[PDB]
This record gives sequence, structure tokens and C-alpha cells, in this order.
Amino acid sequence: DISSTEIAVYWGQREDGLLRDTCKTNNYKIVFISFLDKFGCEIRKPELELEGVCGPSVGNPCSFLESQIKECQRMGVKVFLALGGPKGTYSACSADYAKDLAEYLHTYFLSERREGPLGKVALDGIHFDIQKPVDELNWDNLLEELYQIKDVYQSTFLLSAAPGCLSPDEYLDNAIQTRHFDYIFVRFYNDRSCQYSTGNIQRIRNAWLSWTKSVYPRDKNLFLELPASQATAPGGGYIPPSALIGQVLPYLPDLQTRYAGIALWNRQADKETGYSTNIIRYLNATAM
Repeated sequence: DISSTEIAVYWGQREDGLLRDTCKTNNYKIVFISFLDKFGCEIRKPELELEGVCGPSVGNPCSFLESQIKECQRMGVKVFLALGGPKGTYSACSADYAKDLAEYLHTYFLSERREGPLGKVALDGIHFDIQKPVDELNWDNLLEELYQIKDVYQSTFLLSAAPGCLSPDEYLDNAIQTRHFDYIFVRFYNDRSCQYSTGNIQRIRNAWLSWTKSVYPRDKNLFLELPASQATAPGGGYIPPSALIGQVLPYLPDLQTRYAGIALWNRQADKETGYSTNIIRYLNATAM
């Protein structure tokens, strides 16, 4: 229901501030470290670069984040690594590379097995933000390979995706049809066919409906990914918090069985506008 809303947020740029500060707000159940955005056939050991935050090009090692990640986790925040995003050159390449990459993710991010880009960590999941890949092949294979690893090691890490709001998604449909994703964060913005606009919820309600049919199993596994400010939604889709709570959420089909919460693009914008804070105030403690 609305009261059980969980909030995820994207973090990974200078303007987002500290990962620690993000987690310690208590506003978020999930933080996506964003993004591993340079990988593909001949990239044997992908390197993490967080814009203005860490990586070889910045001169501050991403491994400094290990302690912050672990404190996030200790206070119950799930920390995911997000693949892809709006920039970079990324490809799952081939069936073979999909296995190599899944193993890399497991070894270096999901198991504390070796020192990796974020230090020695076991992240809570891998998030497929496949919005601008080289192309559409092999994302299903990557997901399959990660899913199989989880079974090999009886791991608890989660797998999630962020498709666009018109179903079927051009890049992620085959992956989503495997049913291996735990969570789907549908990007209801930058698309007039399926996003909110002032006084008009029909397109977003209809798109949500479409996604409830498209995504199996029929669990509480669907989130709305939304921009946290008008400026992070140049193509539209921003939903004022009062409208989200009053005009949109109550009217989502299968709200009571499918709705898990929302994700906010991005931490900087959320800080600027107070979006999640306001959401929590309303949906949370509507009556104390």
C-alpha cells in the first residue's frame, strides 16, 4: 500500500554529496551507486568512474567508499551497483562476455572475494539501468548468468532493472521476460506517451497497468522511477509530491499487490527540492 512505500535513489556524482549523508537521512531503502558505464568485449576488468567523485581520472580511489557502503548496509540500506546509465559506452557483448562480466561482478562487488573498485564489499544487488547501450543483445544473458551465480553460491543479492515506461522496452524486454529480476523500476519520465502531466494521470496509469501485465511474477516488485526535480526531467514527467500521493498512487492498478515504492533520479535533485522528505511526511504518518 502507499504507507509501505520504499524509496530508492541514484547516487554517484559530485553534486550528490556524500554516500554516507545520503544513507544517514533514513529516507532511502535502496541506493544505486551510479554508474559502471564502460564495459564490453575487450574490457576484461571494468573500472568504476563516478563523475567528480572517484576513479582514476579524478585521482581519488573509489575504494575509499568501502567503509561508507558497509555503514549504509549496517543501518539497513541496500546498496546496489548500477550498470549503464545515460552516458558511457556499455555492452554485454556476447554470451561469453556476459558470463565473464557476471563473474567479475560477483568476484569484485558481490562477495567480498577480492578487492575491487569499491574495495572489498558485498553489495546488495546489481541494477540494470540499460538506457543507452551500444545495443540490445545479451542483457538477458548477463541477467541469466548473474541469476545462476546466485543459485551456485545461494547468495541473497538482488537483481533489478530500470526500463523506459513504454512496454515493451527496446533494450530490456528479453531480460525482463526471464522473470529473474527482483525489482523493476519503470522510468516514467522523458516520454510523453507514458508519463504524468498536470491534470492528466491517464497515460501513467495506463502504462503502470501495462507493466503489471508484462512483469512476472505478480509480486510487490514494481516501482515508479521519477525525477526529483523539474530540472532532471527535461522531457517531462515530474510529479509534484502532493500530486504523487493524492492523484497518482491511489489510482495505480493492483496497487495493493504490485506497488513497492519509488526511485528518484537523483540524489542531487532530491536534496535540492526535498522530494523524498515530503513524500515520507505524507504517506508516512498521514495519521501519526
